[PDB]
Amino acid sequence: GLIYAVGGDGHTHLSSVEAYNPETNEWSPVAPMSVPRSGVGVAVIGGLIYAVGGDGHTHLSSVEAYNPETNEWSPVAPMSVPRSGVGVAVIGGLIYAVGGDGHTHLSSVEAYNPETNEWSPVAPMSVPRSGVGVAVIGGLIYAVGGDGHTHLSSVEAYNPETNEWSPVAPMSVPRSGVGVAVIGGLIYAVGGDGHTHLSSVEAYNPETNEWSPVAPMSVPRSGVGVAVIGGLIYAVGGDGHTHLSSVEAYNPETNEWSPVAPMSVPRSGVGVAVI
Repeated sequence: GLIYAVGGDGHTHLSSVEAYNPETNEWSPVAPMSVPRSGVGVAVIGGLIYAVGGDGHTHLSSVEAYNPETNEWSPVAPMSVPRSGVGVAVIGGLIYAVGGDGHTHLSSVEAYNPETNEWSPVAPMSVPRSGVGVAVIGGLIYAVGGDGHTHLSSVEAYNPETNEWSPVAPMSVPRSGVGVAVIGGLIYAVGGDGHTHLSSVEAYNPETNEWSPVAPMSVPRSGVGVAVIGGLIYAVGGDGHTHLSSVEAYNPETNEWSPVAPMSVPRSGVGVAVI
C-alpha cells in the first residue's frame, strides 16, 4: 500500500529509494539500491520490487530486487544487453524489459522468469524506443512513445501468447520519458519530453483505439514516474524548469490534479512501483 520512488537523477544519479504512505501523506527513506540508476524500470512480482537496468556509471544490464519484509536489495541475473530508459511490465508471471538505450536505441525486448532466474529474448518492436512508457491492460503490453530517431508519437502492443507486436493509434504529440498508468480501463500517457518538456496528459481507450486529452499537470514533467493507488494517478518527480522533488495526483472522477507531499530529493527518470 506504499508508492516507492526508486533511483532517478537530480543533483546526481541516485541509488536512494523512498516510500510514500497515502494515509499519512509522508515520504520515508528505505534501503538504497546497490548502484545508482536513472531511467530505471521497476516491476512488482512475487512480493518483490525489481529494479531493471537504467543509467548509472554506464548504461546498465544489471537487475536487483527489493524485499519490503527485510528492507534489503538482492542482485538478480543481468539482462542480455544494457538498457537505460527501459520500460518494464509484468504479465503471465514474467518481467518484460522493453526497449531502452544500450549501445544505441533499442527495439529489442526480453523477459525474466523468476522461477528459472533467467532472461530470454522475445519479439522486437517495430521501432526502437528509448525512454518508452509501458503498461498492461487486456493481456497486452503497450509500448508508448519513446525516442527512435526522434521523439515518437507512435504506440504498439505486444501479445505474449502470439509473440507479436501490433500497431496502436498514435498519441496526439510525441512523448519520450513519458509516464504510463492504467486506471478505469484507460491508458494514460503523462507528461514526457517532446518539442518541450510536457505538462499535457492524454488517455487511450482500447475499445475505440482513440486517444483523448485530459487535464494537464501543474508543471511539465519530463522523465516522470507514475503509479496508481486509491483510484488516483500519482505523477512523481520528473524534469520541469529543473529536476523536481514534487508529486501530484490525478482524480479521474473530476479530471483534476492536486499536489501531495514532495520527496526528500529531486528525481528525474525515477522508477515508481506500488506494493
